Amino acid sequence: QVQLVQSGPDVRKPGATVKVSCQTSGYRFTDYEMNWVRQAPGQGLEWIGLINPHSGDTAYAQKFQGRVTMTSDTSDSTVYLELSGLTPDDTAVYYCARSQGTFEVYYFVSWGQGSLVTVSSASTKGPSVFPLAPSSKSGGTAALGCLVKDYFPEPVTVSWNSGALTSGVHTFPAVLQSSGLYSLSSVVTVPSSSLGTQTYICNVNHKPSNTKVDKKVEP
Amino acid sequence: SCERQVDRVNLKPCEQHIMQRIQQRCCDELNEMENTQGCMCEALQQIMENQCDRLRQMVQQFKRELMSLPQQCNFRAPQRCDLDVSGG
Amino acid sequence: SYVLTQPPSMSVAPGTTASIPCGANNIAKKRVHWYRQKPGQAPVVVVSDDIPDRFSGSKSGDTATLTISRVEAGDEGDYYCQVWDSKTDHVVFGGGTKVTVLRTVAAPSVFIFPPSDEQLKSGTASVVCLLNNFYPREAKVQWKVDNALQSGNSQESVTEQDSKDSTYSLSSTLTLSKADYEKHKVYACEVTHQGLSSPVTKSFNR
Repeated sequence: QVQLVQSGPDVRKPGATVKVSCQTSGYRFTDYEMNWVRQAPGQGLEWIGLINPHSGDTAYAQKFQGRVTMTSDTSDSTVYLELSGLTPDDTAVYYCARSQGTFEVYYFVSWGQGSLVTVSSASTKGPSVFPLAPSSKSGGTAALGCLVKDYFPEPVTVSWNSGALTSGVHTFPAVLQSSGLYSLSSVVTVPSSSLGTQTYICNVNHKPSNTKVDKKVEP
Repeated sequence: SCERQVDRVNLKPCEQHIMQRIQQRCCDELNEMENTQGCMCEALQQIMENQCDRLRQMVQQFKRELMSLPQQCNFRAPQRCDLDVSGG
Repeated sequence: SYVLTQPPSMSVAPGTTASIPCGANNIAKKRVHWYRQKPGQAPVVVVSDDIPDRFSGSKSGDTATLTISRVEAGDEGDYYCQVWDSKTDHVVFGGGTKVTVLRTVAAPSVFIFPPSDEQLKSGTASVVCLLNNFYPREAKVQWKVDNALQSGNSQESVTEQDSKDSTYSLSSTLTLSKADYEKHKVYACEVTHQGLSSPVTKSFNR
């Protein structure tokens, strides 16, 4: 089971330096080269560079030459990405990919979870969770959800009943408010007989500012 | 560098392996120097350059055996290696 | 500077065959691998260059094409073609190709949510209207308080196509202060969609 685990989302000021980690397990380290790929919030995949833990050789893209530094630590089987001189265009989710191939074949088989680093001079603000109470009854099914508002930066994760409720869940993409703070709403459709089921919980998590809120929804 | 140390190593015993399968001397020369699964791409590319440069249906058979050369010498095959250069 | 060109988007009828081109200079000589990335997830390789599946690669001539046999609802997402350039020792990714599975028209399941009393303690009040499962994506939401149309106080976001239902969802939130919310206590949201003969409106009076 090849597992690639990355660091949490990071917020760095413009012009600063960010370091992204990629923990590897399940396969023999220093036996397969590893690559870093970044993806803008709405754009496609972009290759950053390459690292070989066995030799320490680093192959970077022409665009990123001089700004990116890659290090590997065989003691803990990790690969690090370090981007210097952060510009506002660098805000993106950064993926680490394990490469399996010999000679001409070169492809990625075990992508990482990704790290959403946000380059901004603003201060992180925690979200506020307000329940959306369902109604009793057209009136097909019985939809309900949570509302997280006034949060920054982007990365926020919403799960229902600690992952028990995954059918009918709709976590809408965040929308930019007039104040400059992100806000999204997550909704779920459940059978009208809500008395039989135990409870429904927002289980929101904002890794910046360490905001973890579990809120129930009731009429 | 890889190209600096490729001159010191005499790859000629490794080039002798052509048509032998289509000994340990090749791996004995291959260990030196600083070939910790590195610069093997240069060494493998040099063998292709020396014997049957470019692409005859017999260099293709030689290509397959070259890729297996690290395995029989207790080494991992290069991850990024382009044995064939068309040049046009 | 090896450039891989991919179509920005593609729409494929369900049950048919799909072909996503990937065009570079002499891409046949190179090794082409295709990755499928679901929204909010890391990309997953569907075909690679060394059990049969619906995904396959031909790689003939200047363009390499990925074929998905019997396109189903779960095939939606962004597909990327990647190769390893030898003349520059660079890994290059193609442009995003958003694949959308065609579907029949579906009427939205409109839902209206009054502001929570916990939010009422604060200074702002939010009214949310939910459209659960509708197709196509095109839909317009109009916010009316009492009977006057509200403009500039509502913003909406739309989800991508569902993996199973191949449908979209839209949520329009109405942000108002606690002196606007107390007045105009008749809140109504009206929506119009191609799957609805007449606009459907839902309202609450509290």
